[PDB]
Amino acid sequence: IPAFHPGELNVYSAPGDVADVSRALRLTGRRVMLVPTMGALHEGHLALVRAAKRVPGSVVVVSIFVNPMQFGAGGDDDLAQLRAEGVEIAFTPTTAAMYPDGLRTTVQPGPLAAELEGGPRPTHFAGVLTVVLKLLQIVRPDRVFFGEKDYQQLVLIRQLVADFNLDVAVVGVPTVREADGLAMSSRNRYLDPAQRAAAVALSAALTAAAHAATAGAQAALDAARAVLDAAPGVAVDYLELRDIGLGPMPLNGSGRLLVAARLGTTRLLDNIAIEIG
Amino acid sequence: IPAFHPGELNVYSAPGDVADVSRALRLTGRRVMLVPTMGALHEGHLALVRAAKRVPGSVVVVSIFVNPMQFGAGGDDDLAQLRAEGVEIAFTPTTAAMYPDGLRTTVQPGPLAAELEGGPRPTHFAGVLTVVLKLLQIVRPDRVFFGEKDYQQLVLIRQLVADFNLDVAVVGVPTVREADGLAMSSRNRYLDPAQRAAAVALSAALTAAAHAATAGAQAALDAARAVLDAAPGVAVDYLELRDIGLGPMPLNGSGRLLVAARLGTTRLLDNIAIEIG
Ligand SMILES: Nc1ncnc2c1ncn2[C@@H]1O[C@H](COP(=O)(O)O)[C@@H](O)[C@H]1O
Ligand SMILES: Nc1ncnc2c1ncn2[C@@H]1O[C@H](COP(=O)(O)O)[C@@H](O)[C@H]1O
Repeated sequence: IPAFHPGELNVYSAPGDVADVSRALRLTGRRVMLVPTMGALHEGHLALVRAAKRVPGSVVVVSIFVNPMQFGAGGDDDLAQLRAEGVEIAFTPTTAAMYPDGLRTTVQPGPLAAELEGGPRPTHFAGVLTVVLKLLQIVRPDRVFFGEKDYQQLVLIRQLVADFNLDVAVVGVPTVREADGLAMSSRNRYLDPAQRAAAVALSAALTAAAHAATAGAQAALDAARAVLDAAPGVAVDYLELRDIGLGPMPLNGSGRLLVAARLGTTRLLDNIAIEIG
Repeated sequence: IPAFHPGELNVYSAPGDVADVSRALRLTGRRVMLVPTMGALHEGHLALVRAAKRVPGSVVVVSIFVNPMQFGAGGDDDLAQLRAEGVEIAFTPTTAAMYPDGLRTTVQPGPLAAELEGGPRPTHFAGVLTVVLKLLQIVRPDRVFFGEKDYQQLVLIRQLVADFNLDVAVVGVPTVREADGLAMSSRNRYLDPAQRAAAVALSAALTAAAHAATAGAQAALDAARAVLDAAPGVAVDYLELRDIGLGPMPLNGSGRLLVAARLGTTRLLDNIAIEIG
């Protein structure tokens, strides 16, 4: 078994090393928490880590991995940040370690993967679910944390876990926002100051919608569309109101409003809870 | 937690019930063994059960489930037999319990699934791997047992376990045969006495090949083909020599010879280890 130093950051890149350390720790009664990321960490990621850390005695495992793009699809102080959060395990595998036999067996999501973010990127969620399934098997966490920021991803992870009978609790963590409401994202770094200012329209549109919703679903959608239309440098890709599981919105109930929009070349996403009437 | 009576047969049909009992038993140090079947049990299945039982203190879980056919694909004393073998858990889920949300997330095998048995049934191994992945997650066995009888299936399960980082040992169990060499199978029950007699040709052809192989790969294939051609009521679907992982056979080394053949309407399979020269 590789060395593990409790109460310090321990970095592993081989799946077998994390699997052995995780198994040994879980046997002592320390619950293991998994927080999957693509690195370039910010306060949105740190909220997931802090939620994992709230679990007494937990070993928090944060993975950093950028899954390769499949055919036809286009597209640092991380460890220091994790250490300062009291994360004990960082898992940083190479592509070759994750895929030693290439892309062979994979996960095929259900049809929700072709909707919304799957429209522009029809293979994206197959990659996500394949990687998350692997991380779950390597780490064997008690709980795994995903942000509401990627709501469709979170819903699909719930489907993965239900459909494959996975014995992990999926924990969704609320979106972390800047003071003006802009959802935090590493992509925000691509925005120039004017685009950053204009980008507040996404959260402004969704929050306006969530309040407009006392007057019903159409009022909510129309309020959001009006705010986005008022922002000249924001080009909307989609703005959709769905039920909480991303099926069709019901006449009366809880739903989710999702937007994707481009500021110049940068595509941003946001979503919010909606209660109808 | 559902009742569990040690040293007796316990039957569960709900995934959650087996998952809770398995988790509780594993915590006591009893290792859990999983033997997946489609019921209609015979001595070939019992060999898998006996191999599982050899593991001291093991709880043997035998699942009985017939996975539904996907679109475009065509096609009792089981519990008493398991009880007499000292099996403590039989898991007998309905289709609805296995697929409460229908066929949604599934496993997509690698390209070996389209070869050999996947030729006639291109969706068959996706169903197999999906079901086995679910059974593995429900039961969380230390080891899972598959017969060499279904060699391509066994190879694909090894791929599933490697590619998804599954923390289970896959145990292949040698094929159980009748006294004359016919590989045991529930399908043998479909054969009339004359067809049963003729069916010995499959094992005769493979065993002849395994001995002919001192003279090389072509000699081995030709010996097998000659035996099959000598049996007038046996129609060969395929006869292929491959490496042990079912890639192309190497010039010198270990391989596997696989045959599929029809006697009237009944399709039978057999395979054997081959050592080249
Ligand atoms: N602003 C945010 N608030 C909450 N979660 C976030 C935020 N940004 C990213 N995440 C979550 O962090 C995880 C890793 O994101 P990524 O590194 O973008 O794969 C995913 O579960 C995201 O949904
Ligand atoms: N004659 C046999 N010898 C060894 N294993 C067998 C035999 N017949 C069936 N099996 C194994 O029993 C398991 C269940 O088979 P089935 O019930 O046909 O799905 C599979 O792993 C088969 O490969």
